[PDB]
Amino acid sequence: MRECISIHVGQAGVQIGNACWELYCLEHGIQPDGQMPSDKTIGGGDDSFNTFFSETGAGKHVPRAVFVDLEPTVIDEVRTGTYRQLFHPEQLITGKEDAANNYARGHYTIGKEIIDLVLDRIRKLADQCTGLQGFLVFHSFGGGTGSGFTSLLMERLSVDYGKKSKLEFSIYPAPQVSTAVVEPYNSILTTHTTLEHSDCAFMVDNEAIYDICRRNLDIERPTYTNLNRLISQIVSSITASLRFDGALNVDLTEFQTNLVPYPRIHFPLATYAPVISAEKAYHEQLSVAEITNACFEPANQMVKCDPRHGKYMACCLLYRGDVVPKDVNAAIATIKTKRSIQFVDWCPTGFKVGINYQPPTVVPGGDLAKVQRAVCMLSNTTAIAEAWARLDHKFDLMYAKRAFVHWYVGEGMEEGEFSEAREDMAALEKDYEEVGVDSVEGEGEEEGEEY
Amino acid sequence: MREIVHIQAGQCGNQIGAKFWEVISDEHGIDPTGSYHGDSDLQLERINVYYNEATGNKYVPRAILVDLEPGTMDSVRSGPFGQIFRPDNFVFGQSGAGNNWAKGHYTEGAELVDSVLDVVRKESESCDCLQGFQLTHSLGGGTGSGMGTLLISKIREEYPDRIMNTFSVMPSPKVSDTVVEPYNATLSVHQLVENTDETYCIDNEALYDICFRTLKLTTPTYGDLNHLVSATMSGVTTCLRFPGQLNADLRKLAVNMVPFPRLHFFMPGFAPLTSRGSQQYRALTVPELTQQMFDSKNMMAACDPRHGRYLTVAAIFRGRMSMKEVDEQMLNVQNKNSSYFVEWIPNNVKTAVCDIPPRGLKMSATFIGNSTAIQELFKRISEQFTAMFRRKAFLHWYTGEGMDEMEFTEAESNMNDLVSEYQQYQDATADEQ
Amino acid sequence: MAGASVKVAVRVRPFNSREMSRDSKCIIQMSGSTTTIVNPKQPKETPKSFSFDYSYWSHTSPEDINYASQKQVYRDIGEEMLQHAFEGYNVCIFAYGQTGAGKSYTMMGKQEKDQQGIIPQLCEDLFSRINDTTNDNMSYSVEVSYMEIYCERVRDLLNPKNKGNLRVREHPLLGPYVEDLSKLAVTSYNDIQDLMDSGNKARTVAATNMNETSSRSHAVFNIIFTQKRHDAETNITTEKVSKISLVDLAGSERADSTGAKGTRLKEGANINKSLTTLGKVISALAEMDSGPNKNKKKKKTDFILYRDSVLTWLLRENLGGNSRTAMVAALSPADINYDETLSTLRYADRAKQIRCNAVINEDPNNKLIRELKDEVTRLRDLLYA
Ligand SMILES: CC(=O)O[C@H]1C(=O)[C@@]2(C)[C@H]([C@H](OC(=O)c3ccccc3)[C@]3(O)C[C@H](OC(=O)[C@H](O)[C@@H](NC(=O)c4ccccc4)c4ccccc4)C(C)=C1C3(C)C)[C@]1(OC(C)=O)CO[C@@H]1C[C@@H]2O
Ligand SMILES: Nc1nc2c(ncn2[C@@H]2O[C@H](COP(=O)(O)OP(=O)(O)OP(=O)(O)O)[C@@H](O)[C@H]2O)c(=O)[nH]1
Ligand SMILES: Nc1ncnc2c1ncn2[C@@H]1O[C@H](COP(=O)(O)OP(=O)(O)NP(=O)(O)O)[C@@H](O)[C@H]1O
Ligand SMILES: Nc1nc2c(ncn2[C@@H]2O[C@H](COP(=O)(O)OP(=O)(O)O)[C@@H](O)[C@H]2O)c(=O)[nH]1
Ligand SMILES: [Mg+2]
Repeated sequence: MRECISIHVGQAGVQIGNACWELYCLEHGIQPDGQMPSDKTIGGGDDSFNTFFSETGAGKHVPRAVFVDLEPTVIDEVRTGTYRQLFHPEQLITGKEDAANNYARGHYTIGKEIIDLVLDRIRKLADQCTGLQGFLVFHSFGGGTGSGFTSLLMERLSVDYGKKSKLEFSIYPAPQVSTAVVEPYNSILTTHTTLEHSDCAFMVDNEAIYDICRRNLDIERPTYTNLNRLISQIVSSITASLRFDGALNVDLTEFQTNLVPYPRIHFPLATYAPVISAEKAYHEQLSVAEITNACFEPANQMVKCDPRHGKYMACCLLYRGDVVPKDVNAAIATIKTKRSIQFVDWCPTGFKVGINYQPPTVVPGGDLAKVQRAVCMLSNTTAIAEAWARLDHKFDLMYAKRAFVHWYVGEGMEEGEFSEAREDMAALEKDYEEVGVDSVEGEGEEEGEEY
Repeated sequence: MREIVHIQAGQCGNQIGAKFWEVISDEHGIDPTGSYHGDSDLQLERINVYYNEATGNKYVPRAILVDLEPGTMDSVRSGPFGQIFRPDNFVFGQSGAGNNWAKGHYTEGAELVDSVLDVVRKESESCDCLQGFQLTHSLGGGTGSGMGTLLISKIREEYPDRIMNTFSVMPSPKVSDTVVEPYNATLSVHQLVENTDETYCIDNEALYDICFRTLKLTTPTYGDLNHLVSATMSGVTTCLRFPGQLNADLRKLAVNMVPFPRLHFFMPGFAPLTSRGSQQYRALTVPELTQQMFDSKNMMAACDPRHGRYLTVAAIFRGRMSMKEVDEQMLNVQNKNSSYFVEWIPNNVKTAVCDIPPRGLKMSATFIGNSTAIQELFKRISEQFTAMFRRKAFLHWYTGEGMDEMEFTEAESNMNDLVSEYQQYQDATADEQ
Repeated sequence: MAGASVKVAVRVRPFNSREMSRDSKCIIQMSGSTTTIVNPKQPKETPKSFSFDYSYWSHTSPEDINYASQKQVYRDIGEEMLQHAFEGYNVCIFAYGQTGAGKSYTMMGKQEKDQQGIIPQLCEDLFSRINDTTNDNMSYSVEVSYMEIYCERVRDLLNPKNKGNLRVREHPLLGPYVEDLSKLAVTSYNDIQDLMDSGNKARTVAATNMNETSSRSHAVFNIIFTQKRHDAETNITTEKVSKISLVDLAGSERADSTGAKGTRLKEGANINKSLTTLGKVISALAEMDSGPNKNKKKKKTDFILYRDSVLTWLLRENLGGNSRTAMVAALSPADINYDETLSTLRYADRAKQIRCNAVINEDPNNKLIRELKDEVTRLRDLLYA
């Protein structure tokens, strides 16, 4: 009916995929082995929702996903894990060496020798769908595979399919902490394909999520599992409108129509308001106004950037649970009166709204409290440029002396591509500065004459 | 499937290899007879990295043992793990080099190198997808330095895309067990600078210092030093064998650690070390591991890292731990000691985490540092080498085997350039002139 | 020692038969010391632009104005560098380009021997100047050698033996050199032509998508030049010795262009590594030249680093020391071959990058209106005064 393929590339993509599919199976009542006894108990229903799962004759459901990597280590955990029977055996590993934090080994040399098989599997999966909505690629900047192979795959998909949407959920490098020394080269080289081919890319930062976990959930020593669970909640709130009934429904194309003003500024931030532990779930009302206010707090952003240093071009709110429209209108009206939050003068409306009835679920063994209301906010703003500028500086400090460059050219990339891109990133930074400027005073010269 | 071929030449390399295979066999639960008697399931998942499968569920390692005297082969065969190795890989001759580099690389080794290369090719062709090689040896001796450099040269010529490693025991400043050591160390470093992707520098003096001070041993012996080095060797390649939350192959360490092709001399380290009878006082946590790991007195290179600057650092953790703690601790180490890190690399600490810790340690970590202080070692060797070369101390033993004096000079020049290149990225500012 | 005065030159060739057959378009435009190039697929945003110390327009063959004639480029480079050579210091020429751009041409010239490249003009002036200058109280000696660098291995061309690898060495006083490298004496430029043709027949070449014949290795043609004096005394001595290194660089490579696997990618990777090292050393030499010239405080020794690749290692005497360097980069005029020209300009932009900019003029009607208003203002002044 309304199908979406999820493509996971790299260790970060595969692990976020594990979290996402755990959440989906818990949400629709599918056992880890693919069976759904709840339908047999009910005697018939549409629980086998076609947004994510495909049904066979025997009642087994297979997800619509394509996992990709170059290290067998990550996928072999899944092939012998709890969900070994859920997925199709076609997991698409390259039983060879990894790209090894080298964008080149993942777009020019080892990146081939696996792209054709991936595209064939995607072709089969897409043929199974009877009217597709779009794609959801999960990857991570910095990694060699998640940069190079993501770029190659997006190029081929854009050639083959063209008109279908393509969304990203990516882990941008943090301002301070990182787990690699050659990260900036990979990020800058990736930005071109992130820009030209993708239709709407969301970014998150591990440092911000660590701070959120420390402050809200009182977890002093979080690990990647908690971050992955949070990102999974975000994606579920994004896609909830396709699956469950609601008063106001928002399709994937409505996000794009309402959220991107111009083709080159499709980089919004995401936020999730009621992140609260079970112990603190009491002592609080968690009304609609409270969560709407919390969504705009600068401390709750999932990217280390201050919204107060820029302007909000557009916003989109997706509500889940026991929510009524009048409270939503009251909250939006309250937000519009504050002076700390600034809106560009050429978007007087600046709000999109969606309401869904199904409340969020709770993962057993998780750390999020059970709540009646929730909201996910997607904001297209100009603050994000600041983050790019920081990373930009780091790039220069390594490219003046040509550090770590012989590895990249040893695999098939002319020293030129490095600068040909830096320039592309600089052009993008120029546009964000240009769009946020207020319209020039009385933009059409001067008026006032005879009548 | 990432297969590693292991080679070892000379007395020192043979002894270290024996201890290393005993350690790895314990890790994967292989009996001395070669059968598997382990408990967990993950041990057989990646056994093919280091072992080949025989008929009756028996495993045999990929060791290749080389020497020019049969004494050490006899010692290794008559040992606790003598029968695990393949008999056809024991390559040896007679009338060894005798601390003479020329005998090892130009005269005697030229006869055995063909057989050794034949065995290496036979072992390598059977692998599914070879990743790299290894070589344990000592530079102060004849057979080790000579045959090791010759093997490295030939193998690098034959297989040019794979990763070559080496664990070399450098000559020490003070403790000396040979007199003609500097010639062998120099004429060798000349080849190691060219034909290797990573070299880890070991020194007896640092290991003795660790045993006397940290472990508090009263009678250290060579078994202990081999133990330390073997622990480090096992720690380096962990992510190929066991799963984890952030993997790092040999090639990733190669890419992240080396800024320029000729700067690949590393200082290794391992934590923790409770010295026994003091475990109950020391609480084992990630900050404690990071504290002990960066200490100047824990290194095995006999160089003070405080006299230079860290070009790059890598930390591989093994255990169950939180990633926030690791990232925060590395950031704190970088900030608090900002004087000792180069300024034109914005972040210079690679991190990796593996899930399966060693036999009886809740947590462990291994360290691979790359700093300019290592130059001191080369400088010291030069300060000896020329002192013996101005008056031609022991030269006739070398020229008698066919080696023109020019070869000696072409090398003192190469190592001196290495010291100069490291000295460039050492000053903590560069402006004005 | 002498200042590392590096000369950056670029030259555009005309159309070939295939390009003329197609309805191709010229994209390089020059003005002063700046060259600009456009995209056929992206004609909206802007042209890219570069600046070099010399820009040479050999596009239009019958053109009479601002034509970069071969005698002109020889006067620009070869005459001054031969003058430097006769002072006893080393000289190096680097030829760079991609199949088509027009490298060989600039190095050799046409076959009818009517318009001569750098090599014939330099060699004939060297020979002729000497033949019309030598006397009883002087002697001159000239020798030639020819080698190639392939996969970081040195191979000989003049010697017809089995092409085994040779071994680089480092004589303590004379610097790097190669054992068993054939060296021959020459008398006139016909001998150099014979040896050059014989060596060029032995070079390794492979076919690719771009061209059926593409250089897979660098080449070095060394001319050893020695002057000996016979003073009015029993002590007869060599005044000084100088070397001329004419060097052919293989073009930069991209799998996005040569899709071959196996040995072909490996050769391209090694070529790119060598090119990067060469650019790294060359730019550092220019910085070394520039620093003390500006502030008088030489930057210590910035100890340049050559022991990184065999190409820069063998040529240590020619880049460094008392020597001069000059580089010419060929560019092709097809609108189809965009990114080849872009990469060539980008890699040529190194080695004392020159500041480049654009100009852009204004609507002609507005300029005419402004001129008329200025004239009216002057006349109103012609009225006021
Ligand atoms: C607390 C406890 O249970 O006892 C420890 C112990 O006291 C300490 C001191 C151990 C002990 O090590 C030494 O005493 C030692 C002596 C000479 C040279 C090196 C070490 C130990 O022997 C070492 C031994 O370590 C292991 O078993 C590891 O798995 C280690 N493998 C081996 O030591 C080994 C040696 C030969 C054959 C097979 C295995 C290892 C570590 C990393 C990667 C691979 C393997 C352990 C737990 C201890 C004792 C027994 C006291 C230490 O060693 C290691 C490698 O763990 C020394 O520094 C650590 C810190 C430990 O706290
Ligand atoms: N949020 C989150 N980030 C992760 C996770 N795992 C890895 N990352 C990030 O991913 C980055 C490493 O890039 P990866 O894409 O995982 O590298 P790879 O997929 O193994 O590909 P290669 O670089 O070629 O090895 C690190 O900087 C991490 O910050 C995860 O589970 N959750
Ligand atoms: N400036 C020029 N004026 C006139 N003809 C030229 C010019 N440059 C090149 N040519 C000619 O046009 C053709 C282009 O040169 P060509 O032999 O294709 O060099 P190339 O293939 O670019 N060399 P290379 O870069 O080493 O691969 C040849 O026939 C030249 O003689
Ligand atoms: N770490 C360590 N070093 C050793 C050992 N045995 C010898 N050495 C060192 O090796 C040097 C002599 O090298 P040697 O083994 O004779 O070289 P070979 O003769 O070619 O094998 C001495 O200076 C010792 O410091 C050992 O068991 N462990
Ligand atoms: Mg990877």
